[PDB]
Amino acid sequence: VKYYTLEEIQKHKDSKSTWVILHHKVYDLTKYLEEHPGGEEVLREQAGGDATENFEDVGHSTDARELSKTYIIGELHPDDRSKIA
Ligand code: HEM
Repeated sequence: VKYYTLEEIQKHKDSKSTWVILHHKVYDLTKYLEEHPGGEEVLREQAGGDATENFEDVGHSTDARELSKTYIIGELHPDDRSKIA
């Protein structure tokens, strides 16, 4: 797997590179950023951030499962990820 620093998602909080920490796994939905039927902001607004709950809360359908996976590159340092815990 590919472990990215929390610094990434951050700098990657723009359209160019839209990342979102999902279940200890960043989702490069850059291409599917404006394609998102829900909203392009809901993603960006909290892209680099953590939209895990904001992603699971909405309850993504299988259709997403395929995409999400397809739009997977790797996870972010889970060391700084558990900064809350
Ligand atoms: C890997 C990237 C993502 C994919 C492939 C994806 C895919 C989808 C798909 C197919 C829908 C179907 C309907 C549903 O799930 O209820 C959806 C809905 C939704 N997604 Fe995502 N999603 C992604 C990331 C996100 C993120 C990061 C957020 C939040 C920040 C988000 C928020 C939502 C919301 C709120 C809905 C339904 C809202 C509505 O249609 O008004 N999604 N997503």
